[PDB]
Amino acid sequence: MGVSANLFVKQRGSTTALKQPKEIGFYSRTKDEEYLISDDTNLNYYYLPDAELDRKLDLSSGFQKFKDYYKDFEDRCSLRGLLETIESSERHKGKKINADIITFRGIARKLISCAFDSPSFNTVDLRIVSFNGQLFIKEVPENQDLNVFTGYKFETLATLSNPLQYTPREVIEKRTKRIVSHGDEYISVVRTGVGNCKLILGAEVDCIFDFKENGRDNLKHYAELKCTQQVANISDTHKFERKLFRTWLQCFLVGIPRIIYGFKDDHYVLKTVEEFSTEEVPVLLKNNNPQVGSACLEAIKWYGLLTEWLLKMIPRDEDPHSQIRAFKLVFENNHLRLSEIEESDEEYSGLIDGEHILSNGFKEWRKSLK
Amino acid sequence: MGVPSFFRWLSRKYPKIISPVLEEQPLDYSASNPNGELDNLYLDMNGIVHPCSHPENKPPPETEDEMLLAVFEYTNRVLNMARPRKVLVMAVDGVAPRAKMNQQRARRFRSARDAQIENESNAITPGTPFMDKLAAALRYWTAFKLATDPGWKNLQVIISDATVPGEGEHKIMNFIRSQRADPEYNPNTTHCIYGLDADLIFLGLATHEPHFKILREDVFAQPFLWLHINVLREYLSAELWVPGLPFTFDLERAIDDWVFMCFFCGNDFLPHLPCLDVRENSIDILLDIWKVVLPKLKTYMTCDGVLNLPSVETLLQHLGSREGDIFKTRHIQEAFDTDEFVKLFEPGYHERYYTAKFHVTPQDIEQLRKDMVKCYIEGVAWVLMYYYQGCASWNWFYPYHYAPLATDFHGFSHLEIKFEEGTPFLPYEQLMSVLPAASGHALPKIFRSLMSEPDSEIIDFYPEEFPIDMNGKKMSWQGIALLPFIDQDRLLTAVRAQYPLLSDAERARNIRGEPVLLISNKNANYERFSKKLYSKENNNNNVVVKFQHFKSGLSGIVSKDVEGFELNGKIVCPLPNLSTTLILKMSYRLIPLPSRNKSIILNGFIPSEPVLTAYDLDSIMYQNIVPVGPKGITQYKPRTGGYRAFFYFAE
Ligand SMILES: [Mg+2]
Repeated sequence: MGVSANLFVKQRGSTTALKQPKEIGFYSRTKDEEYLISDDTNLNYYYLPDAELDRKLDLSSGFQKFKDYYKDFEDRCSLRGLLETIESSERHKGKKINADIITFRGIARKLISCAFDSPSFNTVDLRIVSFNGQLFIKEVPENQDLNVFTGYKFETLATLSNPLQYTPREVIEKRTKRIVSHGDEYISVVRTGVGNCKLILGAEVDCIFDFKENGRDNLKHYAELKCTQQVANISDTHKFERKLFRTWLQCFLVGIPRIIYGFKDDHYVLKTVEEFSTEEVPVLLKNNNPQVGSACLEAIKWYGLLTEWLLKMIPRDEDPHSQIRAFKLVFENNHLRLSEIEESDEEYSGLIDGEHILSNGFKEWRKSLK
Repeated sequence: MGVPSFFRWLSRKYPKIISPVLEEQPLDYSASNPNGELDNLYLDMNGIVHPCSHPENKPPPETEDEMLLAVFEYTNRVLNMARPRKVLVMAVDGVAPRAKMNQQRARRFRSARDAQIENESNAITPGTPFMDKLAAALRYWTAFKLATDPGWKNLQVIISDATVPGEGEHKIMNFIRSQRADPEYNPNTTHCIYGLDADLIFLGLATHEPHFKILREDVFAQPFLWLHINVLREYLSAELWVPGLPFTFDLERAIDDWVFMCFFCGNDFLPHLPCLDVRENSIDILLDIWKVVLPKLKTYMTCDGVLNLPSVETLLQHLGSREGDIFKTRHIQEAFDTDEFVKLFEPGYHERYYTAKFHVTPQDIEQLRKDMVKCYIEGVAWVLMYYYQGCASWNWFYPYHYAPLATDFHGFSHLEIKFEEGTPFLPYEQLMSVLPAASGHALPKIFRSLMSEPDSEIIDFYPEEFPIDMNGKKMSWQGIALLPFIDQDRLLTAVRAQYPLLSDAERARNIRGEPVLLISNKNANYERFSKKLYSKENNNNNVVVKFQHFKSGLSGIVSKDVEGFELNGKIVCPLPNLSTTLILKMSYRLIPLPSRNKSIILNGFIPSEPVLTAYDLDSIMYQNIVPVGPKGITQYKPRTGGYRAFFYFAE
């Protein structure tokens, strides 16, 4: 073990705010694990009139024909498209993009949630880290399945594959019968930062709301549509508020402006929809449940403490990308985060060093070519 | 004409649609009183050109100059009432489709018949020196306002002169619809129409933009009224309800069917069915039929401007079952010229009515009936298409002076219907089509010789006196002129033969001149537009700008004027404008529709406050000033089962 460190989960930093986010580029992932850099076939357009809420739409319908392609994937967390998108954005401007860590938004949300959620209820996974001249992070792949399907149907009912203006009327009328599928994303690449720490986050986004802008940050026009739940008794408000708080990070970390919740009655019957701006939620929580609302600036200060910790828990920032690399397991356990070198005596270390199991050859060649 | 009973039907069924125009005591930009602000305004311009050229008040204006002065005075009042904040559309009336021309021609000939009695206004058609003089004048008046009033420093103005073809009411729908097709279109722009016509109510609904208001003079009690489309949709939600439908209920489609019934039972192109005398005592009868028939159908009857003939047959069959009793009840309630129809309906109906109207032998009637029913159903389709997706054909028309009886509408369900967008007529071809020979002084008088001279190939189209046909005991002005229908191939070949004899100055104003125009005054786009279109790389204007709704609340395609306008130039009234430092103007075009327009509410529409209450709706199931614009931010109503709704429902 050439390096090791711990961080106690309830220690907190001091910086009050994130940097302003910016969109570098994007990719979409086919049903076939093909990655389409700079292509947007999978970007849905939001559409659900208020009159639809009168219809007794059922979020279970078509469950038996659900095409869950994601289970069949070879590398269910593979960063390849993000790395290739960053490559595409660097190539036409002749230099490295100065960010300290490259990762998915889900990994970042998992990390920041450690300050609040117990590891069992969090399902806090194993994580893996490596450097080349900057840090890279990957997640280790792991009735309730009908609750999973519900979100994917609700997102399918609420959207169109193309702009409403261009959609022919038959495609709207068919919509309730349409097959539902998962593992077919559109993912944006977002530059961001906390304190003096600079980042790139890959983030899935459900749909666009106003319009596409060509060759510009579309970031102010996306939304999240969230998997639905009933709210009808006072304790449901707190159960909802926890879900809302988790949802706020998930938009805020990448500057997404719109959060939409659908609400079930019971069974799988859709009853209502509500919407929030990302800027409302901290204040809305500050009024209705202060002990939850308070957690936002605690989460931001904790995210500062974390990222400084990662940049000081014996990382390497050895800038020549031809230098010998290093590789670490990361976990959250018993209110400690844990970090440990993967020694070359273990097969995983030999794999992550010598092979594409973390970072793709084309990306490694690109940065070795300066 | 005096205040139609149609408005009495509106105020009897739907009283809360009306509200007075709030008015003041000259600065343009100050916030207006009538409970909202307007982004866009649309003018039915013939709806002031006619009241100027022939007022209901006793004094006429004495000259074209005084008529134009009166038009400028009246439009100044209209804009000061409405205050459009982002765009204004002039929509001057233009060359019409054949189906319109052959109806207008009859009214035009009847006016020259009336002029012989007056010797003991036909200049207002497209292509005349008068409308050409208006097209110079109205542009100048607009440029003067944009140059001199700073309240308009952000405003855009769209000008669509009589040289641009299409009926003005149709030009407006094409404009609204092509803006509505832009992905960047703001779902909540407030809209207004000025115009005298009753049909505007149905066209407002036919946009499916719920923020529309219609501006009108009440003929009784110079006051003005708003009619809010926003409130009419609220009313129709109760009135159009039917329980137990096999397909799902949907308010946009129900409203399209109701609009279709209104155009069916009283129309500007087709003759009315003899059973269906006037809209205001007729629509409710077809609506009761629709409420009875609807649960037997596979769907709603109309779809995005397209019919379902199989369904419509069932309504017309039900109307046929009532038609005889409708004739009985009309006669019970009563308790050169050709108008004698003392045989009524009860003896033989169609078996004796047809020979009485058409002078045809009883063995031929089955063939005539089958052809007329085909033509009338094609007409009903062309009408529905015209307003929902634009004209299918400029060449199509109904071949006859009269309609079938309700008994006759069956066996057409097998049909499929087709059309071609063949090019509309030139200005002089339009004039030659509609003018009686007395008004022939409005043409270059070479063409006038073909109307009047006994050697002409086309004299049959210009009868100096003609048969006229009064109906339904209308002892009034309302008689049908039984004029011969024009063969357009014979007319157009006779007219076009004169063209090489005309001057270049007479070929001017007979060229199409198709560009609409746009004018700006240090607007948000001003430097971008100027930079490309007038400091252009080329002297020849191949350079064109497309632009999108988000930046300035308008979209379109834009290019240099053809009119000899230049960036440093200034111009004079037909009070010099100094445009050289104040204005830019451009030829303009609509962005063509990406695909067929949908009858749907667009994404991001926010409703206004509700105006009706349970006591109103329960009366239909048996007012004051009102708000305009979006009621806050949320796209969805508060409902049971929701977080933000929970605190609301618990007060
Ligand atoms: Mg979602």
